Amino acid sequence: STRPLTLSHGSLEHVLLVPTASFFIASQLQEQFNKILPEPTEGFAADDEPTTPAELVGKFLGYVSSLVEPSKVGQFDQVLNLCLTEFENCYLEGNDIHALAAKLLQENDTTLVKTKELIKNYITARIMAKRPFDKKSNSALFRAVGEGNAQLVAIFGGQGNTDDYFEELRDLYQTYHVLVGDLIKFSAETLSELIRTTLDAEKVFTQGLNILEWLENPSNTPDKDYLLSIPISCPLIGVIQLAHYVVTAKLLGFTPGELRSYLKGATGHSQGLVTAVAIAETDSWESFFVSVRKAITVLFFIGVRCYEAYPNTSLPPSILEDSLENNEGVPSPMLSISNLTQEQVQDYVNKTNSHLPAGKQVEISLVNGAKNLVVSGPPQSLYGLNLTLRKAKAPSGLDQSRIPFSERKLKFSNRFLPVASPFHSHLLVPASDLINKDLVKNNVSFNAKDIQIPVYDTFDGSDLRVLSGSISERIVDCIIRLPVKWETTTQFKATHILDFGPGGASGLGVLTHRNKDGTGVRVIVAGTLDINPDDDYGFKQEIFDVTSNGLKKNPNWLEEYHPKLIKNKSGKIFVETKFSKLIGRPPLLVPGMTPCTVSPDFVAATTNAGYTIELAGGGYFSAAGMTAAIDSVVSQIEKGSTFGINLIYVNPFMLQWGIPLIKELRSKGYPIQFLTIGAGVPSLEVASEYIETLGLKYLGLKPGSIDAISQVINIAKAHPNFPIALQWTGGRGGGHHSFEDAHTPMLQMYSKIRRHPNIMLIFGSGFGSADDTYPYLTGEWSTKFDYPPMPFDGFLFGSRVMIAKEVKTSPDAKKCIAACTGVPDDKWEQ
Amino acid sequence: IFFKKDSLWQSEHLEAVVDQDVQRTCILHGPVAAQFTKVIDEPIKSIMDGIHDGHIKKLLHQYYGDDESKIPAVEYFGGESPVDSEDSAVFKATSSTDEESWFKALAGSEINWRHASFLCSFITQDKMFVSNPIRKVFKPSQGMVVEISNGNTSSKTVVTLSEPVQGELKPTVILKLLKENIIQMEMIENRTMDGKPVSLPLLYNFNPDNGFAPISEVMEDRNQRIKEMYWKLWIDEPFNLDFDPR
Ligand SMILES: Cc1cc2nc3c(=O)[nH]c(=O)nc-3n(C[C@H](O)[C@H](O)[C@H](O)COP(=O)(O)O)c2cc1C
Repeated sequence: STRPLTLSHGSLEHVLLVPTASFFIASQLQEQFNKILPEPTEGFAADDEPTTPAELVGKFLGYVSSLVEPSKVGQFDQVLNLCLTEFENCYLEGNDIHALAAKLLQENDTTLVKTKELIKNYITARIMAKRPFDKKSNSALFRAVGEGNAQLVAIFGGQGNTDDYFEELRDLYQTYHVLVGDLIKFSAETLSELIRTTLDAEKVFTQGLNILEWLENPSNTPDKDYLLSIPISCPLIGVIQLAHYVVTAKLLGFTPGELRSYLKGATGHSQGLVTAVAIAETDSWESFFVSVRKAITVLFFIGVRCYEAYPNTSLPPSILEDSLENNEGVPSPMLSISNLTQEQVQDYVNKTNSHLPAGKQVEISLVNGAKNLVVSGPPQSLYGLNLTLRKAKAPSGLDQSRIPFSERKLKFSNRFLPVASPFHSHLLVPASDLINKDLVKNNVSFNAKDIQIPVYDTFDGSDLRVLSGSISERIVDCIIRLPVKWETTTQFKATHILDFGPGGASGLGVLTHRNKDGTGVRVIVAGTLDINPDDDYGFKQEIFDVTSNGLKKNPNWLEEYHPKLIKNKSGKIFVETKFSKLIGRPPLLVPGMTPCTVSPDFVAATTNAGYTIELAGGGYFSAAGMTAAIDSVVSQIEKGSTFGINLIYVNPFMLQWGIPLIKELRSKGYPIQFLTIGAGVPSLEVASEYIETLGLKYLGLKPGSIDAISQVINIAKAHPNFPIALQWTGGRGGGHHSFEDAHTPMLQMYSKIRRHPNIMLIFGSGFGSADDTYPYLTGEWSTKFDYPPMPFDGFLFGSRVMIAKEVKTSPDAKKCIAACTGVPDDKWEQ
Repeated sequence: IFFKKDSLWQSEHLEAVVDQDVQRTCILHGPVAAQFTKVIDEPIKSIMDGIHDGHIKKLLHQYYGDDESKIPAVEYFGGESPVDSEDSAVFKATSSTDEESWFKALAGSEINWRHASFLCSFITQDKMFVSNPIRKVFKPSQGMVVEISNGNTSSKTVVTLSEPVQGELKPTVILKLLKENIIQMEMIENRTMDGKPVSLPLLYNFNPDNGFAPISEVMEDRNQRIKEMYWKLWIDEPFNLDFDPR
């Protein structure tokens, strides 16, 4: 016995079958919410108004839950439980709210602010209804971890990720108040206690540290220049991370020990490392805050003592002017050098340190990646370095494509970090000893036995537990002065990583992802709910997703593109790559060459040798002269053989008859398997025409540089089911050659190419044996460059084949080609 | 323009150069790939097979402990796009049944004459590449039922499609195997003068050594076989094509 009760926001409505027993109070709260709900606007663009029936119901739940007091059993509670259970079984199809919120963002015209307003409403409604998440969630990720199919590691971001970081803490307070608002006030009172506890804290906290006051009332919130000041910022980022951990534990419905047991290890970047060891030691909900008070204490002291040793000083307004008027950061005690190796930067900082005295010398603080360093020191000295770096860099808007690869001007970026302390520099050394007297004061020490999962040190990469000496001494030594060797510490084998630190999608999660792209390991930003468009790293939803969309694995290149072998019925052994699978012939091809592969007799011989060769159009001028050539190939080849055609893009007259001719031969059905476009990559419209009109099997393209490769990738994306041979060649190739290095453009694009399954990535140039080609089939050729292996689907041979029997090169030419000594890959650019 | 135009053909035809002197001519060649061009007139097949084997031998050593047996066998290796088991099966084609899904269901999982004959988008008429008629015929629509007999044993497998012939439903297509490498798409006509249906053998050779397009249509006396069929339907004489048109 249930009467219908309908609630609407203009055109969109929801209905709940309210039992006639509880209909009066429900229908009373119906007109109440309907007069709270503002008038419907066209597009529902304005804030504080639902766009979807999920968001409407959410607002209703939130409005009801506001009127509910959890202490007193009211007549609002039974209708709350009825409309909450109605939402759940109508919208949450078993899945977590975060996944639904993600589908709303992906599908509907809902803004991210509306989604955060829906999720806080649902969580609020769930808490006042007296329905905690006591049940252990069926989150695909953790299900796979429990079954042993996955391994998790939890990383913790540090300082300088973002400047506007407080708006993360605000967002967590506003959204998940009912979950973390106990931790936030506990941290607040812990800081307040540590201020008047410490002798000289009240001195540095000029505008206080009443965090709860600034969270509750945004107007009161001080300027960001006070907020980035380390004594405040350090522990507060600490609180942000712990709040992200709790949110995770609560939504999953685990204890902080249970979640810690799911993890196979955890580590942090700089002052995230402290959160890691605090999270490593937590066991129950009750003994959670003993670990938190430890973390808060240590983060407060390092922040106070570092600031007291080296506080930020008045900077000359001329220097601030000069850095701003060159599109560079405001000076700060850390500078990020992207796209330069450790040795280059070490040289330039050695040059800088030469002139400067010992007290102001700058040193490399963080080694984030191979080509991503952060140097720390006095912001005046770091400016004095920034000047040296601005000499070497060419303008960002300079075309070096026509210059030989090694004569180009090395181009990089250098931007000042949003941080207010020289971490991992000799400047913070004096503080070291002071922090240990304060750490022993509060008796905030970590025991090896208390730590259950391994925590990795930031300097040497080794486990924290194994340290025979004081763990608190070493973790302080690491954060303040010891440099971070990030790729040393992150060398653990793990199927998934969880980024908790600040930064959202700008923080530590995405930096690790870039620094181990293609080793299979997935990175999930556990901080913020969002949609990654490339889906090359996950967001919160993927932790709490219960469908197969949870346990998404990132491609591992070595294993997904592992070169195989296969045998035919006849018992002939083929090399089995992406390419060979399609063509059903060995994954080698001889590419169109004028005038060597213009001879129909050569093309025919090579085809009948059980390999793939392209009829070069370059030696042909008329539809007739090419047609007579092809029909001389067709006569000679075996029945059900095929051969390709190599049309040059830059010769428009060649294309204007060549393209229609092929179209006529394919509409009649000649054995033209594929078309290569040499010297140039066609426009998206012209390439589309060639695909969808000439009725080939696949299409070969020969990109000359990065811009070409990008254009190829676009064309492949535009035709996902049509196979596209990418015939990459370096500048070291025979014939018409570009200036590009053979290797570097593939290091810089292998990732972006392989994300499109229809690109059949063929390496070419400088190949004539198996020994020199093996490492590019295996993938190991990238190991010399410090990358994961990058296997290639096939190989083209251009020069090697020109001294064959069947090529019409004159014997004395063949003798002259032989007599050439040749030079290895390092020398060719002479 | 005079100096530079048409500057390549000379090396191939040293007879049409001033002294038959190659040192005048322009020969395109890669500096790096010049380290391996040392043996002249080496046969095209000798070089290519020599590179491929040089690959196979290494892969076998590194990933199979030099044991050839460990290599996975197939019917034929080819015609697999780089986008990505029951014996006596039945399939009922609607107006809405998917094209790909329908063909994957017909073919089955195991790589065999069926797999080729239902997924090979092309076939080879002589040297020519004509669109696959077997994917045209088993394009799904109302009425047709597809029975598969011995479906888990390729060699004996026989697919029968049946359609509604005058309200009642009779077999139209019997695609089966003759001698090992011969596919008979026995196309049957029931609507005849005497009720005795006329069977058109659309023979096709099956070469697994051509992984790309292993299905070729038989064209020798293929006109004669369509003639024999149209001699049964139309003519009521005994079949003979040795009569002068004149
Ligand atoms: C004589 C000669 C002619 C060539 N002609 C063409 C051509 O017409 N079109 C084209 O795209 N590439 C042409 N190339 C480049 C090859 O297709 C291939 O990209 C290159 O030879 C591979 O480098 P390698 O020669 O060092 O092996 C030619 C190369 C040579 C040596």
